[PDB]
Amino acid sequence: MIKLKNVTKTYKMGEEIIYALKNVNLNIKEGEFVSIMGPSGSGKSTMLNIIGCLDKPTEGEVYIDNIKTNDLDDDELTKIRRDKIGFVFQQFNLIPLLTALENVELPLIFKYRGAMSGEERRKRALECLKMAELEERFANHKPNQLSGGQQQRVAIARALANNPPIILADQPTGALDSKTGEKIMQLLKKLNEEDGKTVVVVTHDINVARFGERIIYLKDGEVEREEKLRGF
Amino acid sequence: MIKLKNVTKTYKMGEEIIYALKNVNLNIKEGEFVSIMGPSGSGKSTMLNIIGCLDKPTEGEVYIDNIKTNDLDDDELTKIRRDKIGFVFQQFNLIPLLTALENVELPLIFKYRGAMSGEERRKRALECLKMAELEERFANHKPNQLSGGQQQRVAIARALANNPPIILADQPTGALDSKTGEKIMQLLKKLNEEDGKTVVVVTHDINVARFGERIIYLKDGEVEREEKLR
Ligand SMILES: Nc1ncnc2c1ncn2[C@@H]1O[C@H](COP(=O)(O)OP(=O)(O)OP(=O)(O)O)[C@@H](O)[C@H]1O
Ligand SMILES: Nc1ncnc2c1ncn2[C@@H]1O[C@H](COP(=O)(O)OP(=O)(O)OP(=O)(O)O)[C@@H](O)[C@H]1O
Ligand code: NA
Ligand code: NA
Repeated sequence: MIKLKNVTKTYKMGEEIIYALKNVNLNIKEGEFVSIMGPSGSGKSTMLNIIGCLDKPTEGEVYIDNIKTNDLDDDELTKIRRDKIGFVFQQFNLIPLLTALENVELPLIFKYRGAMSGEERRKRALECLKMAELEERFANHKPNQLSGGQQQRVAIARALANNPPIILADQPTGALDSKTGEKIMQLLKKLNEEDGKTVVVVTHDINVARFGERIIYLKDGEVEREEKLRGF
Repeated sequence: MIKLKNVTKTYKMGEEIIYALKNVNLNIKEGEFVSIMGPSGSGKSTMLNIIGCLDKPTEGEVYIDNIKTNDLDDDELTKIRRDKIGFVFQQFNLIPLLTALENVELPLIFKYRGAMSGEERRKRALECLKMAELEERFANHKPNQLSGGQQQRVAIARALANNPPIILADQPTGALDSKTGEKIMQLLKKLNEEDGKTVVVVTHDINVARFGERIIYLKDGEVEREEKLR
């Protein structure tokens, strides 16, 4: 479902060439729940961004659902992202002037081909907010009228909106108390197991990582090692 | 050192009233290390913002270093924040066009004690980035050229810059791996014990909270309970 083939991501800082990722190889099967851990700065978000078609590798190849994405243009990558990917940003990236509900309705409307009635919109968006454990009374608040954890739940609800087959979550529980985070992880488990969604979670929380069937550890831009939490 | 007296913070949403904090009472002594925990939305940041003079209570009173902040004008409040408090934001709030180093230096330029030379300012700023465990090689990166955890460390270094007596950290380890977070907590322990700094940390991580002398738990805008540790 997701394949990174000899992926390198570099940045040129002055006269020095920096490696965010260096020759990484990764294959994630359809319906797999994979966790990604590693030191601050090890390359986790760069990896998730590349998998999410939000960034292109400097070298190497990327395949999402068998399609080589690394040579597609801006327009084309957008269609793939919208159809196949639900992305939970670490920084949330909510639109300031839209309410929590409107923020969730965005990717629903961008993906959906026809004309969706306001009633199906509100309804579906609400389902997403409920799955993301955010109380209905907060649906009307703008991002700046919400707490960090409430904002994180809006970010999670938005990733679910387009019912994408792939869910990429960058530290989805970072701003949540352990009880709320646990419900979020149970949601991801349910979508993965019952719905066959491919789930990839970047996290600094071992308890969160343990919901995966594999934990990939990065170190200095490279896959240092892997952990199989299931037999093979 | 910090006192919240019957503090309420309300928001008017339409015709509805929302109590971010409702009649909270809090007394933090000088040199105390206190942790604040509670469910998402319980009122932790509102509390820290009020203590940090970044927001005013709707009702109740606030005292910092024995000074009542309630009716101080904006310049008086800016003055208190600058001398008394080092604030680590949850969202970081770094200036996009300034490098990591420049972001840390900014507070030094507007510290109304005396006047630091350009060399002294830079040197103090590097010391702060080092205490915050950020490698020297990242000092020239702008916020957008840094990872989430690297940005968090710049935010922490900036809070340390004016060597304030009070440090307010809003989930200071949220974007850090446990190893780096542990060093940050060891730094706060060091500044608290060796330097007598008053430290208040809001966190969702119990391991982080356990560095405090006590842990204050919020629930629905109210202090639910307190738990002494040592
Ligand atoms: N401008 C506002 N208008 C309305 N409600 C607000 C506003 N700012 C904050 N709130 C509300 O006050 C309470 C929240 O915030 P605080 O920001 O104090 O939460 P926290 O306790 O810090 O939680 P989190 O762990 O989710 O960051 C929330 O329930 C939130 O919805
Ligand atoms: N635009 C950029 N220019 C230069 N270096 C960059 C840029 N974006 C990211 N990096 C670097 O690539 C590596 C980082 O990021 P990533 O953002 O992939 O880290 P992470 O592994 O997700 O870490 P964190 O836990 O801190 O979030 C870091 O060392 C970082 O400084
Ligand atoms: Na990151
Ligand atoms: Na908060």
